[PDB]
Amino acid sequence: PNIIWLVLEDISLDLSVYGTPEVKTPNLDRLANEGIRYNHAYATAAVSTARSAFFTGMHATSIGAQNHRSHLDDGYYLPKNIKMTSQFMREAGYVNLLMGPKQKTDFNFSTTINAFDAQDGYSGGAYTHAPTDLKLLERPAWQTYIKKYGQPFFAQINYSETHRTFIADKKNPIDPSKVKIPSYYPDHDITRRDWALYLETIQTVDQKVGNLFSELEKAGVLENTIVFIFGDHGRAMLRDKQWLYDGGLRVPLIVWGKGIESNQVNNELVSLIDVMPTTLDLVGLKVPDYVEGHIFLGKNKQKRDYIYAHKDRTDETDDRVRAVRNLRFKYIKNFYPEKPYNDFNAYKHLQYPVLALMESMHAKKLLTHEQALFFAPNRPQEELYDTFNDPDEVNNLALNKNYEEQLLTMRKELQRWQKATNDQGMIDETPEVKEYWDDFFKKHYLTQMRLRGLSPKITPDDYLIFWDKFLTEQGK
Amino acid sequence: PNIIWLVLEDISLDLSVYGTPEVKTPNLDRLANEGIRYNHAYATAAVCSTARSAFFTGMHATSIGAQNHRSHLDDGYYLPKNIKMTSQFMREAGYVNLLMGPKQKTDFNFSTTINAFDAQDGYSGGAYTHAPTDLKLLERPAWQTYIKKYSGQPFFAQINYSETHRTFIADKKNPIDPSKVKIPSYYPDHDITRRDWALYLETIQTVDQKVGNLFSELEKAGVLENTIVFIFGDHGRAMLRDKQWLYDGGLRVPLIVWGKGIESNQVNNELVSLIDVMPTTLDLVGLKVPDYVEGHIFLGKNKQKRDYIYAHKDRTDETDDRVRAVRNLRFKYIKNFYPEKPYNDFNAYKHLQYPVLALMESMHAKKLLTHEQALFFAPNRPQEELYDTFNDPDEVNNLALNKNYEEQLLTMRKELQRWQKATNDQGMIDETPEVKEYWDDFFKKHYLTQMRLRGLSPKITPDDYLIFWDKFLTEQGK
Ligand SMILES: OC[C@H]1O[C@@H](O)[C@H](O)[C@@H](O)[C@H]1O
Ligand SMILES: [Ca+2]
Ligand SMILES: [Ca+2]
Repeated sequence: PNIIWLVLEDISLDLSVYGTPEVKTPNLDRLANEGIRYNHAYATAAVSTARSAFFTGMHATSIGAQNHRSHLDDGYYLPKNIKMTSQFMREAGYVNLLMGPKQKTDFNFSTTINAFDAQDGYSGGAYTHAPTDLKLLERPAWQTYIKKYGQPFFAQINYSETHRTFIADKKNPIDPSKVKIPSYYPDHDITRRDWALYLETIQTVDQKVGNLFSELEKAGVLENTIVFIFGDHGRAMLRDKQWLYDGGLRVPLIVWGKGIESNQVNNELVSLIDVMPTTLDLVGLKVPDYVEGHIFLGKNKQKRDYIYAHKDRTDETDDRVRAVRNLRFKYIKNFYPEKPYNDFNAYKHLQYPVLALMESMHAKKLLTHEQALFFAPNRPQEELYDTFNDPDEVNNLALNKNYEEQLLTMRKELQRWQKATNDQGMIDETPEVKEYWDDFFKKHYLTQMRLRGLSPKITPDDYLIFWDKFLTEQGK
Repeated sequence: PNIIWLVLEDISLDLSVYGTPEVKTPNLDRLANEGIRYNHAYATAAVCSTARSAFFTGMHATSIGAQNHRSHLDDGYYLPKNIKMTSQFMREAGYVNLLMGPKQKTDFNFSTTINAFDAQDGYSGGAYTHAPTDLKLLERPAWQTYIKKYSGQPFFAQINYSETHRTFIADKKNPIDPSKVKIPSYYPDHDITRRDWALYLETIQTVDQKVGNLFSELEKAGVLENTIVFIFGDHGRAMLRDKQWLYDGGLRVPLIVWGKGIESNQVNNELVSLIDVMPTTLDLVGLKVPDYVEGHIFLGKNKQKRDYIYAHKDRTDETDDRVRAVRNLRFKYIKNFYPEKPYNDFNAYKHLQYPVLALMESMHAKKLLTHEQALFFAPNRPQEELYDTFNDPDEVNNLALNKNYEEQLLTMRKELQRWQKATNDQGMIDETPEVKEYWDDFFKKHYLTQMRLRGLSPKITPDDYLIFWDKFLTEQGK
């Protein structure tokens, strides 16, 4: 059986098959309907940390890759006991292909063995989405596989969508007045225009996914292939990506193809570190005891009580956050409660129009209570949400005595997990490394800003003048 | 006769002898009364390098290509061979030239192939730290060299103090009450403004004590009887609408002449530009002033009166601009060549060292500025500004659109164009992208760096910055 991991960038449960208004995702909805659709799939982090984790079946904090980005060129290697997905598939006789327009691995470590056997051939900043005519199968990775090999393939296929910059879809343009907006962003034309383009970027990648499956079926390789389709983490919106709310962690996960019964919906807890062990099992390999991920499909399935996630340094922004989630409750511990949520991060300021919208509205005291939570000068050390009653996780139960028992249960589960995994995010990075990235990113802001002809100290209201023009040029 | 140029940094007419309440400047007041005090001396620019390149040569910086603060530090651009430094004239006359005072900087926007000074004590960007008033300038290597190797010759000494550049320093012998300082109308009548202002005045008192110490040293050295001293600031005070700008706050400076042959109790109300100090010094020592020199001789038998003073503002650090001013005894004309740029164009120096800039950004957002204070915060500028400094000394009522002053407006506008043609104003020629992008990055870096060092976001809101500024000021002592 061939294996495909089709990885989408920065996307929440915003497909039409997941109940999202307005967006057209016919190809992905059809794959979901023809296989198993997972409603409770969670990444283990919300930015390199998500992909270092799911390529190894280990939380990035367990292998020292918690810091986005880190260990790029300092002689830090994967510990000998930790094998990459493709080392396992190689043993089983697979040839490993790196495909898709991206061509990146985003590991927070180096390797001494190749992650893939063939690829098309640093990925920071804003992405530009190429046209939907990309013939992925006529690129060097797939060309190499067909001409030099028998053997089955394991193929990771990375799409650039739905990363910023968002791209308009004029075949089926979206009405900003009709999209569904989480309660923690302002119901404002700036928000809805940015959000319409996010969903049009999902429509764009849906077309490309349709085009890929038409290429594969004309290859004759679909009959003996299982495809995992999943986001690496939630959508590129202000309180989603980087953070440990469901907007940042919950991702689409569809399992499709060889032997997979159709029209199934799964509501069990799945963490993205579960994809490697499940792939191993599907290919008839034993999962070594060290792997933290669970097998989630088939006779060897192993159910989860909880999923876990971390937030440590992101770009220049230093933080220390951990999450624990069962089916109902989200528990979040901020280890640095004195740091604001809105701690300076060039990426967010540079690419997110809604951040300027909310700093403008916050200064005028125009935010709702839910929207202003993110703009407090400090954080409570613990957050607890009843996601059944509060899916937008805006009502923190952690000081509510009515939930203290659940609070203590998950607090203690966090400690056990950290002890059991020897959480490396609990050790400080060196000053050298922190100051390097501070210098890397604080410069990134002032220059990309000056390039836009803007002052680094630009007021939110002036930035908003620029963003309204940015969005119009985008086409919304 | 010996000549001293005693140069104070960043100071307006904020001495007690000029009428400033609360500040105590007895030493500088005594010298004023014992000499000639000038009420209408103007720098040709409002930052250090362009004002100092100007007065050390007697030429407007725009006339010699030195108009961009900072420029030409290391590019093989030298002074035109026809333009001599003050010390080249002194040397011909037989002076030895000495660079004294805690500074030890020349701040030229050009390199030289001949040393500006014969002896010195041994880049002056950022914030300064004012040393204690126990400085013994004559025990430092420039004066020690002079007396050891150059006895028999008169000296020309330029004595640069660090005051009253930021960072301001408290004076605990005579601390100033912030509720009693006089604040111009274009700054908010606020506790932040007044505390920053008291510290500024207390810095004047600190350098005043140092001037009395220098003159007590000089008297003991037995050299004062054969010396003429020019005491002048290089440009006006380090406040938001003063330094860098062509209003009277950034251009008008104390000027005192004192010493041999200078009769006391004299007050002078004639227009004087700092490019006048060189030729007047040359004439005081018996040198003819070459015809090329733009400065006027303002003292003695060869006094040549001024109809106008001029001033320029081109690039200042990273902030590109192009402004010219013309002033007679009454009217100020100012032409903004880039009227689409705001006054508050980003300048890392201002945002980093000026608490009132954050104050006013916060009050502007809340619509708390008065009309006068809010003028600086417009999104663009009128191309011409005209002020009747007799009726409007704070220069806040722009008459350029008033029909009743069109005759004056066009007179001064034509005079500017005349001057630029006459002097071949080098600031009308754009700098290369390489230069502008070197400095934009040098200073854009500085800002984020110092903010992060301070523990602040480079995007910090004005109100959050005010919390920091309140602690900064308290830690300063006010
Ligand atoms: O950081 C650069 C700054 O350095 C100061 O010392 C100077 O007086 C300012 O005008 C500005 O150039
Ligand atoms: Ca991603
Ligand atoms: Ca100065």
